[PDB]
Amino acid sequence: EVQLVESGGGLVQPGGSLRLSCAASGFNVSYYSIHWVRQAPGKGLEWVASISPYYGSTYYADSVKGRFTISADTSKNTAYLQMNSLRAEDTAVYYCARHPYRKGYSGLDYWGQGTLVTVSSASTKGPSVFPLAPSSKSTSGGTAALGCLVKDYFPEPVTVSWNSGALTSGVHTFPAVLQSSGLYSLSSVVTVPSSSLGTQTYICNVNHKPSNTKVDKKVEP
Amino acid sequence: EVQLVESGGGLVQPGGSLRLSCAASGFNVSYYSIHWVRQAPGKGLEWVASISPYYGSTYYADSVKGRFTISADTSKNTAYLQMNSLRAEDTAVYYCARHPYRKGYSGLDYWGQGTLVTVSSASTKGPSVFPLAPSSKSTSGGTAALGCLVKDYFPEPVTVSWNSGALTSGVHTFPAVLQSSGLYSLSSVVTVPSSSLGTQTYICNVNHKPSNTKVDKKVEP
Amino acid sequence: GTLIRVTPEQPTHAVCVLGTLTQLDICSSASFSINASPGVVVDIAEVTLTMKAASGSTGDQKVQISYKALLYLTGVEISLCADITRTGKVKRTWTWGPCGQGAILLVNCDRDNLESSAMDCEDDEVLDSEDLQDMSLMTLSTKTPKDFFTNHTLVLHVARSEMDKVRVFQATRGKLSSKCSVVLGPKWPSHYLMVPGGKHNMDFYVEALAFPDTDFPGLITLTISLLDTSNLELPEAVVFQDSVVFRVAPWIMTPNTQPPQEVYAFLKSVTTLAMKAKCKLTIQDEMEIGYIQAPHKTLPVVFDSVMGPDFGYVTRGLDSFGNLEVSPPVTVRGKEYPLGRILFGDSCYPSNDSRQMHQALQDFLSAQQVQAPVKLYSDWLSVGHVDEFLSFVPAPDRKGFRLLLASPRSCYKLFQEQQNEGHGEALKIKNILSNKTLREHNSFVERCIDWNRELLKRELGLAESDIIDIPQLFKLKEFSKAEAFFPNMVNMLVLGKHLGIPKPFGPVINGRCCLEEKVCSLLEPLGLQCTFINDFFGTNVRRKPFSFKWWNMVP
Amino acid sequence: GTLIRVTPEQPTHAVCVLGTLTQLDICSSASFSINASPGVVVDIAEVTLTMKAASGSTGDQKVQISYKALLYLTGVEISLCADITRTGKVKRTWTWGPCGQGAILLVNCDRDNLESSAMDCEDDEVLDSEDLQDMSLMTLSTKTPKDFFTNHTLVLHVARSEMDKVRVFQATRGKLSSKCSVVLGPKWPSHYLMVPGGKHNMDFYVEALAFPDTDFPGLITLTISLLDTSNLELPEAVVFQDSVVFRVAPWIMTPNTQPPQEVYAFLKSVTTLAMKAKCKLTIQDEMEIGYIQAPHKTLPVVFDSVMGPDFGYVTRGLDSFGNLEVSPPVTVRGKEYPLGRILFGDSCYPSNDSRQMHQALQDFLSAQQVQAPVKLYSDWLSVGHVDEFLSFVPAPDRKGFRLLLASPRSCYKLFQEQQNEGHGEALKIKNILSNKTLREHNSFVERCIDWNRELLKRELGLAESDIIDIPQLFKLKEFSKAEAFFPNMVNMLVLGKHLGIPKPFGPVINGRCCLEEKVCSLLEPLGLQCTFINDFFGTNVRRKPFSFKWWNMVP
Amino acid sequence: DIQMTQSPSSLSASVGDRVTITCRASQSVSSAVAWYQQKPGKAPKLLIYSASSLYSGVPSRFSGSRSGTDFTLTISSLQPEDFATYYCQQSSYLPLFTFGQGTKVEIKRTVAAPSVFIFPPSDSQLKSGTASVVCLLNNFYPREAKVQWKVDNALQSGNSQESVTEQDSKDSTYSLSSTLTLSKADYEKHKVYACEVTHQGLSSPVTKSFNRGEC
Amino acid sequence: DIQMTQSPSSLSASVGDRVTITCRASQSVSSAVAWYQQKPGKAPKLLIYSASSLYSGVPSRFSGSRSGTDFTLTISSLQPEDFATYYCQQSSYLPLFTFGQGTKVEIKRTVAAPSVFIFPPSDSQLKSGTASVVCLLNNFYPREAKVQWKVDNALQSGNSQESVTEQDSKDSTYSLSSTLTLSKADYEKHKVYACEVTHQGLSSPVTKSFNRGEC
Ligand SMILES: [Ca+2]
Ligand SMILES: [Ca+2]
Ligand SMILES: [Ca+2]
Ligand SMILES: [Ca+2]
Ligand SMILES: [Ca+2]
Ligand SMILES: [Ca+2]
Ligand SMILES: [Ca+2]
Ligand SMILES: [Ca+2]
Repeated sequence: EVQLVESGGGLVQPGGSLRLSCAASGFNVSYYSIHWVRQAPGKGLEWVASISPYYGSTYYADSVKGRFTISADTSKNTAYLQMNSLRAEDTAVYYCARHPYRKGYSGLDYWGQGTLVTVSSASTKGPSVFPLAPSSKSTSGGTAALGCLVKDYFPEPVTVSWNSGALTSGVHTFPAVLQSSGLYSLSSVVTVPSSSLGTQTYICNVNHKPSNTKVDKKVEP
Repeated sequence: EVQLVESGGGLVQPGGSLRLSCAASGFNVSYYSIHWVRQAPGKGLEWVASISPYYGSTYYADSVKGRFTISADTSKNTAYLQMNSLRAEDTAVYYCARHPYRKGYSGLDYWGQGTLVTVSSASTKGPSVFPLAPSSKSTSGGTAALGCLVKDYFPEPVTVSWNSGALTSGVHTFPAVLQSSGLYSLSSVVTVPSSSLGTQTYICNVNHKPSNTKVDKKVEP
Repeated sequence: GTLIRVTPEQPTHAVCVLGTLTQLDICSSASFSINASPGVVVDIAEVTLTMKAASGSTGDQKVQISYKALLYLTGVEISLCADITRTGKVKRTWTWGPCGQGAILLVNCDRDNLESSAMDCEDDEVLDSEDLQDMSLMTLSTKTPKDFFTNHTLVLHVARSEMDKVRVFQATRGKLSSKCSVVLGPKWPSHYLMVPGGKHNMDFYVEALAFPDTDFPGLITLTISLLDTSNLELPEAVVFQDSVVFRVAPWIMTPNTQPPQEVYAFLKSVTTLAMKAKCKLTIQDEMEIGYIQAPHKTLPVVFDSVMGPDFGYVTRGLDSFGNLEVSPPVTVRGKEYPLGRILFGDSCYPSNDSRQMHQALQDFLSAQQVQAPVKLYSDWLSVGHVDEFLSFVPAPDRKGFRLLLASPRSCYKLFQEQQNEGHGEALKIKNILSNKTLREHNSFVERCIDWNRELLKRELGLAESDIIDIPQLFKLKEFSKAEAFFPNMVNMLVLGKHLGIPKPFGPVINGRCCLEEKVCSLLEPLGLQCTFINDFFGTNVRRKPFSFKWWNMVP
Repeated sequence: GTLIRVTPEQPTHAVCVLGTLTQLDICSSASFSINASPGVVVDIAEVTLTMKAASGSTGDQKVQISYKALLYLTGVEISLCADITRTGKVKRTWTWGPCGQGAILLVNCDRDNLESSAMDCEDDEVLDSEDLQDMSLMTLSTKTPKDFFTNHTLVLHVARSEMDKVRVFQATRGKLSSKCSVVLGPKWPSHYLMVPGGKHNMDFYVEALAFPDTDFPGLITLTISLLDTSNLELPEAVVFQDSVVFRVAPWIMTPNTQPPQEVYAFLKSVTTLAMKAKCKLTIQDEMEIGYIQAPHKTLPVVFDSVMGPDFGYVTRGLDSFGNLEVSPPVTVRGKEYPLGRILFGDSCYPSNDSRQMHQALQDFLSAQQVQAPVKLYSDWLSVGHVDEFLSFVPAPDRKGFRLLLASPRSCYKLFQEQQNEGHGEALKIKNILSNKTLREHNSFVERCIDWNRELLKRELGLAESDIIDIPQLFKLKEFSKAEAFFPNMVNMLVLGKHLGIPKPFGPVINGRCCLEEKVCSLLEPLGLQCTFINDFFGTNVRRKPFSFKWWNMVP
Repeated sequence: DIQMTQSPSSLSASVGDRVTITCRASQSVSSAVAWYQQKPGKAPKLLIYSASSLYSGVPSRFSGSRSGTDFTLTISSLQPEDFATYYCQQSSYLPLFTFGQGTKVEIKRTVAAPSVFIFPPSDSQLKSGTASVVCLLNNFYPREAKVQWKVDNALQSGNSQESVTEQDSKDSTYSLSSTLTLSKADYEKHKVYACEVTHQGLSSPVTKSFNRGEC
Repeated sequence: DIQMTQSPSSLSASVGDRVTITCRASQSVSSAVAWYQQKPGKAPKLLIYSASSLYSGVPSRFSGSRSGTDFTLTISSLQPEDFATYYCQQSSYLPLFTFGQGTKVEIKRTVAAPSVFIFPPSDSQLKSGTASVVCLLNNFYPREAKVQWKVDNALQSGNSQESVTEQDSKDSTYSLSSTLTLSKADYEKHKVYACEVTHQGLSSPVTKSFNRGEC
């Protein structure tokens, strides 16, 4: 069977460099064209570059011409992509895909799992959690909204649960939004019968593994 | 008027090197072929080498091919001959001559004065003078022969006179002969009335300037 | 051509390309009959198969053999055009003359994008639709079944040995530019093309990257390979090839007999001449301005021993361009030279102190056989330049031109006639005619120019009546080389029928210089207008390209 | 030609060389009459002067002009021969064919003096009279007044750009060697000659120092200048020139259809073949043995991708000489190739991992236009060599030869016929016919060899009846390149009509191998004697040079 | 460099319906197109490798077409597994590809009014020098909503972020989080805070508000 | 490499006579020859620059000729200034010249018997370990002479040197010096020393002798 496995991802500084690799199994890369496709968070697909080791040609998208270099090793059955002068706009998941041009079609059949490349000056930093206590300002009908803010953290992801997973009903955890500061901020909220306030436990558990930070925050009036 | 003046001569060791030069006046050497001709002591003329600065060609005799190199400088109006790996057989006077090939003839019109090149392991050494006293063994008719040997000297020349030049009649000084030792030996003799023996002065004056040696030797029974 | 296997062992299949005649292998496996389906034509001489039109499906037609055996046929159209007849937009090897064939390239040596100082052929991009007018267009025409390319592929390539002489671009949007990518070039000699099924036409733009030279004959060949890809674990086989041959247009020089277009530049006299000649006068060193021509466009090119939108620049390089000139068109012992011959000066035989034009320039000019070179004797001059004794002007009669030589004999005859009429005191004539050293220096020069008179009339097909002897004296310097005695009246500025001649300051009789009256009496009868310029001695003149097309010559 | 001044101002004098027509300048200084003395002939068309014989004194003949003026004439004979008609000892430019003209040189690439390992053209000396048989002789013939050379000199020279391609020796003692000195060579392009007055003949020996290549067209020109030296303080002028043009003989290869001469070398079978073929068998790597030919001598030459008295050596260099072969003489669409064509293998289109013969070898072989090259497809083989599938043998009938190809189709047909007759157990035939992987590997090879069948019959002017299909199977290796399944029966040793064929070890029926019986049934009807050699796979064979002279071809 | 536009940017249907996605090229590409499907957290999967023709292993529900420069994907009998983001790929001669903007296919349901909540900044955040005012829009449909911040009648711009959840797997609604980010000083300057919400499901605009310091 | 022989090696005449010098080449050189004259201590002077033709400034007494490969110089009315060594020069195409052996022209006179003298080694030389025995041949004509050393009837070879003077300007005779070089030990070994002289002018051989130690 055919498999593509990407590696070489991680976090880098603006103006720096990074090399990606993708190991092939089930076929010999010398008989296929290899493509890289970029997808920024919340955006669509952007074609980056292609190489055809059988002919030795390379092509690049206008957005990376003069910075990116693509290459391949037919003895290691592996493709490479060398990045230089990276900017914040280059943050995205990079996919490696096979193009079997010998079959007469232009579509890309086998794709890898993708590797995330992040370009930022932000340091590793634990979240600051702030309770959103329930009150008459969050009450509607027979229920009340409450939650936690998990602000000023880096890098992604943060995993949030309530009562250590005991409370999942009515719980909505939002995707985080990148702030202009370079840190991420998310909210996590739950809607509960108001008859439960002050009796039911509402502790949010925020886990940010990159900084070994665990915050247990009780939310109450 | 046309003149050729040779220089660069002297005494060298076997296996060594020496460069000759010849300065031209009255003509521009770039329009003539320049020849070198060798004459060993007591021998005839041997052609050595030629150069034609207008065409850049050089030619050498079989006896010097691979050792001798000929060249010329058209800005200094001077010809050169570079010798290498010299042997005792290369001892001779070297003449420089002009060949006006533009006039249609092969003969050499203007010649220089010549410069002596000597190849020998012999050191500078003063003569040992030995009288040849007159006796009944050198008497014939009314006269007697007497003389001096001037043996084991180097280099040439030695000038010999009798009674400081007062006695020149009947005096014969011979050219010197090179000995297998590397030194020269000559004889100088005079024939005198035998009636003069023991009364007339017979002192030979041997002058060998290279060693600052002057020998006044009285020849008598 | 291509052999097709036919056998009773099992049914077979083959692809035939329209215009190609193929052979059927029937006698190798079993007196027989051939039953061909509609649209299939088979002749016997030895069995030759051909098809009338491309198929819409795999195995559309078949041929049955009865002695039984069965062969299936698929017809396709695959061809590459590239302007083979030399007219443009036309839609074997390269040949010369009005009855020949073969495509032509221009070297992309101009600068159409004004945002950069680089030459257009130095990069791997087409940055503007104007640069496409300097490139040769070729169309790849195909017609196949909709599913044909699932077992086949097409590869375009250039021979490895010439991959740095040509670059081929993808014509996205056809006649328009859309930041075209590279198909072939110095970074790789071959590439596959994703050709879909059905009837399609793809355009390519081909440019030359270099001029002809010692190691480059001028021909470039582009070939398309059709490969059989039907077995994915088995190496690909070639089943059909087709190709076109291009020649790179050579650099051509313009002589003094071609009508002028513009002058780059005393200026009061040049402006007066530019106005009478109806030329554009504008504001560099001396350079030779020529051109390269192809059926679709003509481009001016500068030769340097500076670039503009359609103003080309080429180098390929101690004697400067005063030593390189061109004759008018000639016929030499029955052979025609529609573009003339290229004249340059050197030594009559090499020596240890002689001069000659550098071999790289002789090889570059000789590598472009449309204008044959001629060797002239110029090493006798202090500067060694042809323009010091030889120049050309137009003429309305038999030949169409005159060859002008410096003549010490014409000046001495003119001075002796003035002396005979009693003008020996004019400035003096008596002091020039009595100077034995000056006469002997000119006697050497007379034999030198007369040697060139023989070389010029032998190589250029001329008569003595085609040559004018203009009075000019010479003296030898401290290094024995010739220099002009008085301002050179042969090395003039020619703008059609108007001549910008350096002014002499010789003897004057009745208000006119004797040298100016003699020159006028030789040139004005031809319709040429003579003006004498004070202190004549960075001027360049561009002439109109030849009306004759260089690819119709047979070198 | 050369212009002579005539004037009433003072008497003049000129030198005329026999065979040259000169012009008289009469109308420039003063309707006139010409009075020529005996032996002087003058025609009017424009006054042309010629002389019947050389003078014994200065000013021997004169011409009087009456309108008065007086011209003195001295006649001389100056000419250089150099074997212009191509027959030897004969006593304009170079041209091709039986109706052309021009001299020929050999490259002095043998080793006639056995006291040194150096090549004869590498030094500046002729050490033996035998080395003179490898050099082209030219005679300088002169006749002048006894005092003529007191005001004149002759200079022999070669163009500076080709001075390292030729060396010219002084022929002291004529046909004999006497340690000859150098007149021209790599150390200087020109030299003066001390020619005496009266009737004389001087001999020169001219040798080539290099073979034709990308930067060397093969032509060398030697010119003699006559200079006027009459004024010793005035620079010398040229008054007459004459020259001869040589071409350097190209390297020519011998195909399998040329009669053999000697074999360098299992040996029991080679000795048996050498005896039946009447050849010399003696005791190196694989090299291609060819020759160079001139009207005066033919020399064998070895081409290396070793020297003897008349056994030449040339280099000019990852595919070895198993990939370089030669066809017999052919006619291609009306064009004749009297010496055949040179065949070498490479890739069908270049890629990032393909193979080809190094460009220096393609340029060297293409630079010698007497045997045109052909490109064949061989990169599909594990070694990439032409000799693996293609070979030639003699034939007595129409064509004079046969083209032999490997054919997997011929072997599978032979095995299926044995299987149909009940021999499937022979070693097995049933295990080969049932192997689907082996059949698919051979299907790829069938298309590869069939592509070469088309290239060979298109470029060599052949019919299908001129080609024999010899049974041979192939398998693909771990790198997907083709290798032989059983010993190669096409890559055989050819000595006239006797064939040294590698022995197969395939299925045997009634005491004979089926592969040997099939090969015999294809080759023995042509008169060819087949012997099968055990363990066939440093052997070289020298063939007789062509009877056709290469300078009579028109490339 | 041929450009393309893909539309509609958002599609909706129930299970069993028929939907189409289209894209327009500015110039013809001679049928050189492909179609892909993507689910959150997965690499794109190839459906169509050339105009019309379906990739091996894809359900028969998918088929493509061309009319001039307009290309279409048709999905018949739409199944729960077909609700994903789709992309149009434009290709040509040589390996250089261009992607469209992409289109999301979501699940059709009855319009639902959002539940609007507001929270003041807590003391723990205010003590650090920052303040966030939170406005929640819980459980509404469709996804598009208009939320504005109006503090003491002064409309804010540039300091309000939004995040929206994926469509709920149980009731097909969306939740939207709207947060107003202020410094401690900019917060103290003002008294009356309000989050005004307009949505298709509200018969009239709904605003929640609070006064700083009054809790 | 064409070789040549010049002869006679010695010529003699009185003032006013006619003499010729010849040289043979092994192969023809198409008249490429020259003639030179040399006096002791001077460079060679050019007389003839090609076969026959005379160099400017040379007296009319000199002229050359050729017959096949044999070249000749003729000197008419021979003057005192013409008595010198002459050389034949062979030349060809290119500047490569070959010279002959050379010939000396001397003055003719009546044959004169040599005066023969012998000297024993002096004590001053013997004390240093060497000994020279001197034999003089004074004032004889012609130049050629036969001188041999015979010590105790044992003829010597290899240890005898000879030197000959130039022709005397006053009486045209020659003097010859013959010296026998011995070590002190080789001298003591022998008793009777003799110098034997044979010459055209001696009616009988003349020998001078001495006995070691008897003075
Ligand atoms: Ca460009
Ligand atoms: Ca351009
Ligand atoms: Ca342009
Ligand atoms: Ca010019
Ligand atoms: Ca040699
Ligand atoms: Ca030889
Ligand atoms: Ca030989
Ligand atoms: Ca071979």
